[PDB]
Formats: sequence, structure tokens, C-alpha cells
Amino acid sequence: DIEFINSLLTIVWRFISENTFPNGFKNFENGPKKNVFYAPNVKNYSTTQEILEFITAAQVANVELTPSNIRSLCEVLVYDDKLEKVTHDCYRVTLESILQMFNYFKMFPASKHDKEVVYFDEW
Amino acid sequence: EFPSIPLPINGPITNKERSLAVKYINFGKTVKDGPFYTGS
Amino acid sequence: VMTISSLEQRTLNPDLFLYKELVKAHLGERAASVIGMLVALGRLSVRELVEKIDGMDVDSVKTTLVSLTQLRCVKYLQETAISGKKTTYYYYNEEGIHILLYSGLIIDEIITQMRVNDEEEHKQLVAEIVQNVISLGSLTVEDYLSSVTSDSMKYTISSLFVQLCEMGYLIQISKLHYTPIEDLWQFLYEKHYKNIPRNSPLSDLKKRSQAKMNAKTDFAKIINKPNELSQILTVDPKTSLRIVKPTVSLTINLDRFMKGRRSKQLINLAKTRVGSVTAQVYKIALRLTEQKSPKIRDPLTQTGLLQDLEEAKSFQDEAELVEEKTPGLTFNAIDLARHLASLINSHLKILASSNFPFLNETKPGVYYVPYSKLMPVLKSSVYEYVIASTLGPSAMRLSRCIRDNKLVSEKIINSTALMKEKDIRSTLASLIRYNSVEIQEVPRTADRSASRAVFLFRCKETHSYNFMRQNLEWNMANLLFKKEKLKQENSTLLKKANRDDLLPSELNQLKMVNERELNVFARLSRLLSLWEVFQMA
Repeated sequence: DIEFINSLLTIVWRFISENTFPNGFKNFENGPKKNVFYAPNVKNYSTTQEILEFITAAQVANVELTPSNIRSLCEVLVYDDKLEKVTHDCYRVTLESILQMFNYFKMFPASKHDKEVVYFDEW
Repeated sequence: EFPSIPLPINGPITNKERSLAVKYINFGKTVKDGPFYTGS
Repeated sequence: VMTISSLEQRTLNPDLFLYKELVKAHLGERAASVIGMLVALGRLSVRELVEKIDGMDVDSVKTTLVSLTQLRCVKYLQETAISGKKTTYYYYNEEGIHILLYSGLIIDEIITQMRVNDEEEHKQLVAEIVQNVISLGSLTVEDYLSSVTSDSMKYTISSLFVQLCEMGYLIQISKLHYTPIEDLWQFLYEKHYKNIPRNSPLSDLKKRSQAKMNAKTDFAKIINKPNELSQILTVDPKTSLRIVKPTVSLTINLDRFMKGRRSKQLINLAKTRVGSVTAQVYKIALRLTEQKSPKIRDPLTQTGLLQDLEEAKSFQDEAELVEEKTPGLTFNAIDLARHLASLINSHLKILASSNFPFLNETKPGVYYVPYSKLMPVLKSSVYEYVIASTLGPSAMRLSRCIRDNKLVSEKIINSTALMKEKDIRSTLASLIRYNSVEIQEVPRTADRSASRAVFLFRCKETHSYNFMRQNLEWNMANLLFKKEKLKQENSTLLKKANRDDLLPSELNQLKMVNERELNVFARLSRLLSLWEVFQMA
């Protein structure tokens, strides 16, 4: 509570997104993700103790050496808003990477008549 | 009014499909000017 | 007092106000009066309508039933009694009301369905006959071609006419679709039960296997005759061009249109988990397998099923056998999904391993799309993105972690992702009101109190899917009612705009209400695209 949970979630999502997907092909669409992974190979893996190594590479100077309980807690945190967690713990960031940058919802809202709110006042 | 509450969106202003509503109102006018109407 | 926020239609009219507002803007006001009594009462004859309207007579009721039969808005059902006196019966038809509901989205997909001949024929050849079929109902060819004079280009309609009925939409007229769903089964349940003579009981019934299996057998060719049929198609005259038979009249089918409409939600799921080019090859592999697909729920289990658990268990198992044994839909090989090499095969393997339940179940190497095992994932992947879009992403994380386990306790949510008692217990009260929490308390007392009790939070399905469906239906009913209310300020403007086909205050009156009349349909199309998923199983 409350900012370091968001900090740890940001860095583990960044590490998953840079581990299972290439780096310089997310912000543009020039043959996306190298035609993603060039009709993808048999690589298709995830961290499996590598995420705790990326944890260990940079920490706060206090008692936050968590592993094997807050690991699973953040895992459950990342299969109820993001990554599907199929077996071999395979993690794909395909929708959260678009939400970080359902589409084309710009130019909202108006200061005018009906829908343009249609919510409670039940309808 | 009484509700002003967080963002019922999927209601923006940029149509991009104005001719689709033209087809809607054209169908409405052709059913309006049909042989059978059963008005009043 | 000062009821301007539209409170007077709160607790008077769900689930029939939509059906009354779709027909009031299309078929006058007298058809709304009978369709508000067919829905609100059930089955009632002609004179039963006359003694219930209080304001129409037999000359007025029977005039409007023809106009509702032309748009197939009323089901016929003639029956009799045990003593005689055969009379006529009428149901309300929801498929015709849905035809009136979409009505331009039908001519949105049918235009963007043909090949290379683009923007020289889809403006007046097909777009003027399909809307005439939707508007005037059952049409034949000889009554339509009498409207044109000096028909030089008279075979140009025939090439687009044999092409359209080749893959779907156009169909032989309703000789079966005016008969209801339940009486088609009930008359078949009896006419193969009364011909079996007296025999051995064998646990006193036994025919509740045999005869009803027989019924299932001659259910199969009742639905299959309004499909791709060789009676109207593949007619080859001598020393002439291929044509279909123009004599009998033909209508549209709202059975291949819905499975062609499900493909848009399939593409919207395909935007998740993969990119764009691979989504494009899944798009073309999905479009090649449209018109042979298992449709949204058959009339076999729509009604008459008394919940026989063996039959209800075996119906979803035999649908898997229909899905596996097709006349060619399972053959999604390389030579069939690249024309209409190994790189697309690798993309298709990524589709097999994408772990959403599509393009799975492939032993030999030829792939198939599991329509039946996808529908809870389709109805749940879009249900979560509406609480997230409207209510909040924290409420979406909560409503997903209710389902991440089964019946989460009190002190288990605040162990996950967020602290206690700040907005965890605040958005629960914002989700009980939408049938998405379903609290269940157990006490240790003897009178079931609330102080000495604990709460149990299980996300009960088929209550969250129906409440949102009724919500979307009543938003649609809201949106067309306000549109026909602002038309009352244009009865002296739009009717008077016919003698000429500048007073600049009318520039802020006539050409200001026009886009105000367009942006309600512009979002009604999105209401339609968001509502369809809860009625495709």
C-alpha cells in the first residue's frame, strides 16, 4: 500500500512485455513485431524464476525480499486483469500493450442532450 | 439532472458512417410511403 | 413533479416497449395497438383482439394483420377442438421485428460481400432490390421487372441474383416460417405416437424413446428445406445461360445473416492475442466457412424440452458430432485458405496455440473452429469490458476475481491487489444492483439473522447475462422513443418540404436537427453490435 504495488506491477509487466515480445516494434506498425516473430518459432516461453532475477536486479533498500508467496500473489494479480496463464506459465501482453499507448473511442463527451448519458436513472 | 456519474462512454461524436444512417432513414421513408401503412 | 428526465416509462414497459416502438415508426399506430396486445396476452384470435382493443373493429383488425403478415410479424396457427369449430390463431413473431430492427445493417453486409466488381454495381442493382425485399416482404421476379420500361440491361440483375442466393440470404418463401416452433413439434410429437398399435408396455411407456427419436429424425429435414436447396438452384436450360427459377417468390433468411454477423465478434476477439495480418488470414478462413456453419440455437431444443437430463446431456454431445462430421467445413487445409504456404501454416499453428477456444481440436493437421466451446468465452470476454469501460477497471478486476475462484470469502479479496475497506466494499454495492455479485449469507443462529452471519460471494451466471440483455433492449427502446418525439417538431417542416423537391433561423432549425437525427442511428448501430452477443448462445 499503495504506490510500490503499482511500481512492482509496472516493472514486472515491462519485463514480461520485453521478454515475450521484442522492444522496438511496439510504438510503430512497420511490419509489426518483425512480422510477429517471423511466423513465430518454438521459443514461446516465459520467465520461470527469471522474473525474481529481474526483481533482484533492482530493489528498495528494505525488507521487500518476498519470494514464493507474494510471487503467487502478483501472479494471481496478473491473471485477473491481464496474462491468461496457460501451462508453461506463458504470458502475452497483446491487449494491455495497446491499452498502455476496443479501439477508436476518441472525442468524448458532449455537453448536450440524450445518450450522452444513458446510465443510472436506470435505463 | 440527478445523475452525473462516471463516464457511460461508447457514446462519442465521430460518426465516420453517415451513409449507414442515410440507408436507415431511406428504409424508414420507403416503409412510410408503402402501399400498406395502417396509420392513426 | 417536473418529470423531464423520462421517469414515466420506468415501471410500465420493459421487453415490449422495444417491440411497440419499432413498429410505430414503421407501420403507423394501428399495428402498434395489436402488437401491444399480442405480446402482453399471448395467443388470441381475431374477435379476441376486437373485444380487447376497444377502438378497432373486424374491418380494422383484419386489415392490419395482412400488413403484419407481409413483413412476417405475425405467426399463423390454425387449430381446432375435439368437437370441431376450426378457427385461426396468431402469435407475435420476433424474427420479423428483428428484420425491422436492423434493416440497414442487412444492406451493410450484403454490399461488402462480393468480389472484384466493386463500385460499379453495388449502388442500384443489388441495393435497390434487397431493400425492396426487406420493405415489401415476399417478392417474385416477374412482378419486379414490370416496373422498368424497355429492359435492355435485363440480364444484369440475373447475374447478381443467382450469385446472392448461391451462398445464403435469398430463400424460398415462408411456407414453414409462419408455423410456430412449438406446434411444429407438438403436432409431430402426436402424429407419430397415435399410429403405433397396442403392444407390450416394457416399463409402461417405451415410446418416449422410440417415437420421439422418430420425431428428431423428421425434425432434421424440416429445417433443412429452408437452406441451400437444389429445387430453386442449378437450373440449366438448353442453349442458354444458367439461371434460377423466377416464377416462385422469394424472401430473405435471418439464419445465415446471424452466423455471418457472429464473425464480426469473432474478429473482435481476433484483435486480441494476435496482430493484424494473422487476424486477416483468420478472417478469410472464417469467411470461407460461413454458410455451412451450425447456426444459433436450433428449434429442436428451443421449446418442448421438458429437461430430460439424458437428452439434454446428449444434445450438446451430438452437436460436437455435427461439428466434427461436416460435408467440407472441417477441411480447412492449405489449398482452401490461401486462394479464396508454410508461413500461413505457422500462423495457423499460432491460432491453434492462441489458447482462446478457437481453431483447436486438430489431430491429423487439418483444423476446425470449435463454435460450441467458444460461446461462454465470447459472452464473458465482452461482459468484462463493459464494467471496465463504464463502471471502472477496479470493478472489472474485482468481478474477475470473484470468478477466478468459486465463492470467494470476505477476507480474500483484500489479500489481493488492494487494501481493505476503501473501495473493495464500495464497488460491491455498485455491483449487487446489476446481478453480478449474488450475495449469500449463512448464520449460526436459529432465525437467520444478519449480525451473527457470514457473507459468501459467488458469481452466479445466467443472471448477469440476462439483466444486461434487458438493459440493452431497454436502452434501444429509449433511443427510438426520443427520436419519434423530436419528429413532432418537424411535422410542419418535413411534410412541407415536398413542394420544392431562405430564413436563416431555419438553418439552425432544419439543418441542425438532421445530424441530431443521424447521431442516434449512429449509436443505435453500436447498441446493436454490443447487444447481439447475449443472444448467440
